Amino acid sequence: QATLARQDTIDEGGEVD
Amino acid sequence: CTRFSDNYDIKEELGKGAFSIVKRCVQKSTGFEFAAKIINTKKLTARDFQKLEREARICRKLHHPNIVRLHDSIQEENYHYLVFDLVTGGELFEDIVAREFYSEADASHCIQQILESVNHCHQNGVVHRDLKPENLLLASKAKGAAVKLADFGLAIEVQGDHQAWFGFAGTPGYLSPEVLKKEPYGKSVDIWACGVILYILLVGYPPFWDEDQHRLYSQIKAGAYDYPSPEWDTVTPEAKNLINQMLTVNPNKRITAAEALKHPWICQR
Ligand SMILES: Nc1ncnc2c1ncn2[C@@H]1O[C@H](COP(=O)(O)OP(N)(=O)O)[C@@H](O)[C@H]1O
Ligand SMILES: [Mg+2]
Repeated sequence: QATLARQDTIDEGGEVD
Repeated sequence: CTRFSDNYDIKEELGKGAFSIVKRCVQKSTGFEFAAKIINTKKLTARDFQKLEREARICRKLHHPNIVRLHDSIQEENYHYLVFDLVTGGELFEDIVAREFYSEADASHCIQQILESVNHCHQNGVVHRDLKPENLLLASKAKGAAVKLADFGLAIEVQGDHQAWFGFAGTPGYLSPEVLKKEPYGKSVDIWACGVILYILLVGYPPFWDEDQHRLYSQIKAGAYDYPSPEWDTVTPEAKNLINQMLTVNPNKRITAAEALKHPWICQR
């Protein structure tokens, strides 16, 4: 079942102007 | 330069991010304590450098009791230091797991503080993009403790309600639908993450969860969550109503920070 756990941050970028 | 090593004595371990080691430190001239977010710069591209200065710039713009204050930003030949006001109550994450969940009163009070902090960001033209319990720190350490919004490593500037494609960044379980759909987004993403947080506060597990990450994202995009008995039996309908407005898949229909701080469950006290 669902368990509250630490999740790492991600930044795959791809920002479009 | 050598400004940090000369003016600060590094101490103990406090926490870690994906690229950060945070340690307690003492300003030598005053004996005042701080938190030193240390970052190896030898490893970083020019983009990561610009993200680092961006974080510093945004933190400075923000002055609020429930937002971590930046005391100094120092560069050395191989490392960069962001000296913040120390907050010694640990991550909100640690407290939730220790207590399993919060009563509706503790949850309401806690989420109110979170909302006041993110509302501040939004009114100051900032979207955090990374609301989650491990980026929310507790002031007092135990009970009634003030919550402080931290980690602006992904925060960016937006003005008003206009939404654009600011890239694919955040934390899986907390990501909003519009980001995962690669649609233009804005401030409303923070409220989604708050809805996720509030849900976690009330029963101690996330509303969107799966072993397969692809499926998790499917779930998030479809706004596929529920309130399983018996956990949510004793929880008030109005509490659930607040969450539903926050976890509204369409951001233009999504409740704002401002009009969430009005909500009865938060304000009917
Ligand atoms: N001001 C602070 N006081 C005490 N501990 C702190 C702190 N700021 C950050 N920390 C701890 O260090 C961890 C990482 O800090 P963070 O600002 O999120 O770095 P990041 N962007 O790499 O994720 C936090 O999760 C927290 O546990
Ligand atoms: Mg963090």
